[PDB]
Amino acid sequence: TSILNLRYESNHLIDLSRYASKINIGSKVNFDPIDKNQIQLFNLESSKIEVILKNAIVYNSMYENFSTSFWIRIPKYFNSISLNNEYTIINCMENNSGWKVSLNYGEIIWTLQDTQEIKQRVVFKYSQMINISDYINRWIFVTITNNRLNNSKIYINGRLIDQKPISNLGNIHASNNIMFKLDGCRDTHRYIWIKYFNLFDKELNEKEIKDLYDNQSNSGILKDFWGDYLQYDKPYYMLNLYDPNKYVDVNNVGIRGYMYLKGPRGSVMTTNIYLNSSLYRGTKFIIKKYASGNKDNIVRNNDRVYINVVVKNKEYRLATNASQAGVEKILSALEIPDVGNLSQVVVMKSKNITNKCKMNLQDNNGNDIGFIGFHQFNNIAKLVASNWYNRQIERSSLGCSWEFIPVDDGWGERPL
Repeated sequence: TSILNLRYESNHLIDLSRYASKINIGSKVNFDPIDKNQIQLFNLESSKIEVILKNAIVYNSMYENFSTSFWIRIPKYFNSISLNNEYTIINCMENNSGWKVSLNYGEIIWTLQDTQEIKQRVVFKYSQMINISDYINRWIFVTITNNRLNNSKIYINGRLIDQKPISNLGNIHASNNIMFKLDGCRDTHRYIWIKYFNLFDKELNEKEIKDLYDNQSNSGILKDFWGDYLQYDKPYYMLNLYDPNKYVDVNNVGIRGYMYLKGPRGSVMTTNIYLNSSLYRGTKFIIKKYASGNKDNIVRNNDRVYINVVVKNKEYRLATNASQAGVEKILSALEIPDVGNLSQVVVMKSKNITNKCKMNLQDNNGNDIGFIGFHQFNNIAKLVASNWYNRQIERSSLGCSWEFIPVDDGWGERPL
């Protein structure tokens, strides 16, 4: 229903809409090999994508409503040179009329301007002085709607963020093309990841925006902390949403030892720019395939897997003896050769509807032992598998919600 539906098809970035508007790709544009719909634009003249709109959809009106949506992953701002430096990323301004998307330290901006030098801006602001952010360097769904009779609105992940009146604006005559390119950015190392760009010839309503968000989420695939597809054979630092201030560690290797959540997570910072919780802490987890019939390494919603834990640059197996006394089965890191008949098969979950990563442990008969979470024993938060979690969800809907964090250049932290 969109008038512009930019998607990487066969082996080309094209417009799937009935208009099939022309796309020109610069020589320095990078496409994520795992999913070429994810596009990286650098702060280079050559890193750009230009869309030549069909004449029928070029915006030139005082009354027609329109909306745009796309996902974006913005690297954390590292230098003061980024303070007070708004730079355009998506431009559809002809002379001095039209619309554009721009960024600045801690914000995403939408700007509209008519042919009479009258303009309005709607802004989404996010902090870099926060323990754990839902926005910094993570895939965010942006939706901007425009009703010529009243206001322009910006939504983030389906929720209304800001709205401003635009009824005072007259005729808006946008450009014949849309330029995706970093313009006016003084940070030479700056870049952005963007995907699923769409243009709509109407003001989308809350329901439509919500459905759009859910559909483009690819809910059948698990995602890492940054929002990318969760993968097999990839080391990840663990984060438990119930207590974000702790990280995973191992008391000792073996069935007589155990995995647990440990103390203060570090802190990372750059004076007056950012102050966040350290994300590269604790023993890393590596997800291993249970069945090898599927060649790709993407972890999907009901995949059975094994969880390997890295301790002193050596891999061990997450497992437990379900024969233990109580409901809460304390988890241990086992020598892979000696796992024996211990319960170790994990069913990954990304939705039941969507939810953060969940791991449901099962015994070798395929019977549920419980979602992996943690429980306090002698003042220590030990990792456990517990059917209590499953039951609690079985009745309405946590200590069993996890985030898998891989090292990413958009975060900047130095591991080890």
